[PDB]
Amino acid sequence: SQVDLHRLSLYLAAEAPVSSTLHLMMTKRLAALYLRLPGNDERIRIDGWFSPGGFAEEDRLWPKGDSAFSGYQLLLEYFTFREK
Amino acid sequence: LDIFSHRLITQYYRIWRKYSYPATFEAGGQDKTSQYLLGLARLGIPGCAQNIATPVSRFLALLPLMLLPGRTAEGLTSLVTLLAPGTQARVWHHDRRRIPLKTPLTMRVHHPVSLKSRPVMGDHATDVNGQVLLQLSTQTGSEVQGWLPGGHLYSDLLALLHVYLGSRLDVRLQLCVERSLLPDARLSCRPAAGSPQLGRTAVMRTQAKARVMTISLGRYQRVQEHYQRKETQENGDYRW
Repeated sequence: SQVDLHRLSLYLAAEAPVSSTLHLMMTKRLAALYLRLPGNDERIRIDGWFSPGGFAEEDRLWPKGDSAFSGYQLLLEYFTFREK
Repeated sequence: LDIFSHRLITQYYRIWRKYSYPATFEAGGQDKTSQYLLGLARLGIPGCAQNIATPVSRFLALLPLMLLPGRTAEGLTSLVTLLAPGTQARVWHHDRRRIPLKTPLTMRVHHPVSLKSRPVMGDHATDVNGQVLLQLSTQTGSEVQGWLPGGHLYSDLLALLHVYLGSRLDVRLQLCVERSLLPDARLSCRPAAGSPQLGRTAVMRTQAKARVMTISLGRYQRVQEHYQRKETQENGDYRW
């Protein structure tokens, strides 16, 4: 009753040659999701999906100045540190 | 030779000041460097300030935004925040407006309407590409009064939109605040800037029955589309 299942922040802690590949498929090329519950069978069809969280507006990763333009700050993030 | 030393010293200090921007702010767009920034903001032509009628130096706070070819919601949010920090705002795209038609949709034989024109019935057409909605919300009576028609925040916001959006888009303005911050509609033999308006703010007193009330503030529009066409006498007619 306390566990927060609003959305799970799954981090793909893997080398680029595989993380970029898995990511693409997780968010773009899925067919169905299931949840296996011990004591029962495995084909429990559930409603859910994956969506990238890298492009968040919530964190921003800096004390953004009020006068700053977010579009350019985004570009710096992309080129400077990709893993985010 | 005292003047030689004096003059050289004077020039030194002038040269130093030359490159110290803050020193030259002078509480307005008075220095060349302030005007230079306004130039980059596309406000460098004399006579343009007179068409705004505001302390134009205000726009310097928005300078990084005015370097962009478009005008994003980020901008409108900044405008509101700047004028009255604490006030929140949200923007919706494709706000719907009704457009009167020049002619009704009718059936004809000689010059019939083609469906390629995507015709609609003859009274009104919709427009979802001409307006955006800017919704404000405050947490105190002071800010509310400032935003209400006749208030200083209402006026300032329009003064800024005049330049920031210009003729690109019209903006519909509304405010969402607790009923407890609104005045009780009352009559007066004489109108006033702060007087409640029939269709916007004139909320009746409640009989000691707070929820959030949505009231209108107004609409931003530069070009009124009035009629002074004066058809034509002649025209550009080169065959080339």
